[PDB]
Amino acid sequence: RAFPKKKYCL
Amino acid sequence: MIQRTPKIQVYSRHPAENGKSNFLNCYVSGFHPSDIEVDLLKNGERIEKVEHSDLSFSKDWSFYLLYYTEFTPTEKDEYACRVNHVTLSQPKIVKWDRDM
Amino acid sequence: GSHSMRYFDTAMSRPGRGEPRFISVGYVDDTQFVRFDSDAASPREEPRAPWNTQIFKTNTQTDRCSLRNLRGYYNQSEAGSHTLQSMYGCDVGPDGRLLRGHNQYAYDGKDYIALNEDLRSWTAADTAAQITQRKWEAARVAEQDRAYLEGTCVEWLRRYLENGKDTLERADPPKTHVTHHPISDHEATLRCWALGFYPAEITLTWQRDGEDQTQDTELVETRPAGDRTFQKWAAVVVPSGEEQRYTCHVQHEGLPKPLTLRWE
Repeated sequence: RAFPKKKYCL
Repeated sequence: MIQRTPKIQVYSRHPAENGKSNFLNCYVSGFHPSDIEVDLLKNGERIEKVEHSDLSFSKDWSFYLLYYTEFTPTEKDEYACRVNHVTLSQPKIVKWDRDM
Repeated sequence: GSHSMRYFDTAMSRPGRGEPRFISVGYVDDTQFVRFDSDAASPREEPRAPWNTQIFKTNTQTDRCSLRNLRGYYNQSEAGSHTLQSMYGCDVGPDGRLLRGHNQYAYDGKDYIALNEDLRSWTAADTAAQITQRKWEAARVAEQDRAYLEGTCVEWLRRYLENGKDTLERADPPKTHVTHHPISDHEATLRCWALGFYPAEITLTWQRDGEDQTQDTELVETRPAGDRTFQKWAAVVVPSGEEQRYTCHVQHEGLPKPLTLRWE
């Protein structure tokens, strides 16, 4: 039920 | 890089009443980087099995943690928090004062 | 009221002590609802409130990639430990409509790059962050972030608030009192206490004859009690005899009306 965001490499 | 020294507050969850079970808190905030050592002390001695919150930070990027344990205050027992951090040359001890 | 959902992610390198630790904590307002810690090994993401492991696992790897790249952008040695922090999420009004989204990063405690309020453009702090900016512009990353913040974030915040309405939408007012502590024959401390409140936002001030005493007031950081609620105090040093000229003022969302308190 947590929906974190896909991250992108800096 | 930037280092920021911890602010420390030591306090009880509920208003203190001698002989009544409570929680002793040490709240460390405003620090950077995140590595920090925190002990709760009863009459000078490290309390075992102290729990703590999950590492998080404020919107200014400084970290904070709460360390906590059950305790039953008495008139004669002394409580404190001991904190070390890269910004501190020696551990800092803050005594529990039930008026702060 | 208005509400926020925010994730706070920390990645920290530790040369010689394994791969960088990644921790992600999610909050609705001042209530934690999830934690993911790469060092736990215990069942992946842990609920932290009664109301996708894969994304968290992939985010761990992405944050380690980022740390590698940042060390390079700053010409840093492989010997030091460095910190990358991220905050992202959305703010909604009382009707559940998007107020604004957030997605920003800091490296070694300094702001690095942020998604602008338009959700389309980036602000880069320095020439290293400009490299990230160019990369993200080339890959159209802001469009992906905008879709998450306007869609997923707002939708899930609305669902959480409804499921958790008895706690998340309940503001608990402070319990308040004023204490008096002589310091000498000539002066005493008045300390205005606020206990047991939620959410954490509060205003506590002292006035003397109706004038703010901002410079003369000691205000401690708002602190957690451990039972969901928060605590704060504000203190002023006053001349003996003049205590009734001082008033403590408290504003908080759980109060029907603001409080004015004096000693006794």
